[PDB]
Amino acid sequence: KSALSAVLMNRFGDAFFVLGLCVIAYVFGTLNYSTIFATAYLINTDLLVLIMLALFIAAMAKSAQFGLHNWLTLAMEGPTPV
Amino acid sequence: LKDYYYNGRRILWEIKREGAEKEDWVNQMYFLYAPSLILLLIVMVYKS
Amino acid sequence: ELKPSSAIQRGPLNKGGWDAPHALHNDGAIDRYAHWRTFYQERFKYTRATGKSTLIFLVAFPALIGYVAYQSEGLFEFAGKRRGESVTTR
Amino acid sequence: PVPFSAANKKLVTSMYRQSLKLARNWISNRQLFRQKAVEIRHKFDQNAQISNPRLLARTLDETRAHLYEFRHPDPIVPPSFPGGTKYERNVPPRMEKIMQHNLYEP
Amino acid sequence: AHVLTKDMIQERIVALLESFDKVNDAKNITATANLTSDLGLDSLDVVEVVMAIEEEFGLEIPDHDADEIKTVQQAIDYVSAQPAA
Amino acid sequence: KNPYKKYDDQQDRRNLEEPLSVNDDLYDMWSPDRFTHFKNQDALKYFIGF
Ligand SMILES: CCCCCCCCCCCCCCCCCC(=O)OC[C@H](COP(=O)(O)OCCN)OC(=O)CCCCCCCCCCCCCCCCC
Repeated sequence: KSALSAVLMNRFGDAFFVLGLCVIAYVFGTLNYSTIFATAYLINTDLLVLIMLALFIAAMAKSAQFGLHNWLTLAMEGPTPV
Repeated sequence: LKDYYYNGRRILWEIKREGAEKEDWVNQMYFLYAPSLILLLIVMVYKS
Repeated sequence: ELKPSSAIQRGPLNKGGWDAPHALHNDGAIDRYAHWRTFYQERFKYTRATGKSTLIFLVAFPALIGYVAYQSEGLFEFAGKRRGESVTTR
Repeated sequence: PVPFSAANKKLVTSMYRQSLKLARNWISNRQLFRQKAVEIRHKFDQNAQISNPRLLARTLDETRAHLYEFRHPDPIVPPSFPGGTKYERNVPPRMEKIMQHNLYEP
Repeated sequence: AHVLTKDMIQERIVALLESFDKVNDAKNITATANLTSDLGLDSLDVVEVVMAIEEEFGLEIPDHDADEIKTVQQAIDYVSAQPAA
Repeated sequence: KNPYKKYDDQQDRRNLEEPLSVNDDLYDMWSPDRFTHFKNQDALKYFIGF
């Protein structure tokens, strides 16, 4: 049940990263870091807020901030070196 | 003869236990289904 | 005086094969439970809870997602964008 | 609800096992704990001479409610036991021969 | 590792009851001694020694199994029943 | 259910022929965790309070 909780929190974040990744490939037309960062300063700010909001909800899910933070301490059922 | 083979194989040549055996399907699935599927892979890769 | 004919000699019908021994102890409670769950629709009746869920999932939710879908047809392009450029067509 | 008897004995012994175990996980120190446990014992020693059923049941469910207020979030469990963390790590599989279902292949 | 025996449980419970104050004597203690009658313990002192015995063996007892161990031999057999030490 | 009573399946905490409830899988062992130390309305208040 603890592995279930961990994966479904991470999958909540995975869904918001799929949203953000669809907007990445829509706005810039590519996924490469080099092309997106070369044209990032030109793009509209509202799009930029929407993208980084979705990617931050992904990062907030895996890097365990308050919105879903339980699964770290519900991952002590796995052993010590894990 | 088919019933006398397989019923005796389930309850108990009968009184052996070896590994080498060919189920009825493995003749025309490893030697026709599998190479035609590898042939489908090879023609998709070079047709690309 | 009308009986089907004497030259029939009809015999019993088997399904044939090997008596596979029971790999499962069936539970009476689990079988009655699952038979009640799969055939739920023949004992379903409308109540206030049914009316609430039937209102909200068959009528209210399609109307809400409908209004949202028809308002937002040609609003948004984000395809190539700039600062100070509106993205809504309207 | 009843004077000196085996069922009242079972109830009061169960409540005393509780109050000791319940006090056990609040307190980290040994010294403060064993002081407190001697006090708890003195509370049970001051009672247990009550004759009527009325005041007996009154103090009984009053100390049951007093026992309910001091409940702890995680009781100290030994790990190999059903509250614990070692519970059901490798439960050994029961020795079973293979049941077969097909006349023809395994 | 560390595996107990029967005599280990014996000399743990005997030394345990030798530590306890409200016993009658430190000399009348046997394997077959009743905690209630032979040791002179109350209805509630047998519970305190069941608490100390369950803390001492590191094991947890439900209420249905705690009252049943009236004599010391029943306690030794019961504590030897479990795999945990 | 208490864990120390002997069941048929210790992991399910369920005897062999025991009638299964109206909406069983919310009352399963595989169900939610279902905390018992706070009343849920109270815990709602404490969470929103912090
Ligand atoms: C900038 C904005 C910041 C926003 C921050 C606020 C975010 C709050 C939203 C949190 C949402 C968390 C993700 C919800 C899905 C997580 C599913 C899950 O983790 O299920 C866990 C559950 C087992 O957990 P449990 O049994 O309780 O404990 C086990 C430990 N022994 O596993 C199971 O029991 C499996 C069966 C239940 C699975 C869930 C079924 C219902 C799913 C509902 C999803 C709702 C999604 C939309 C949420 C809207 C929130 C507003």
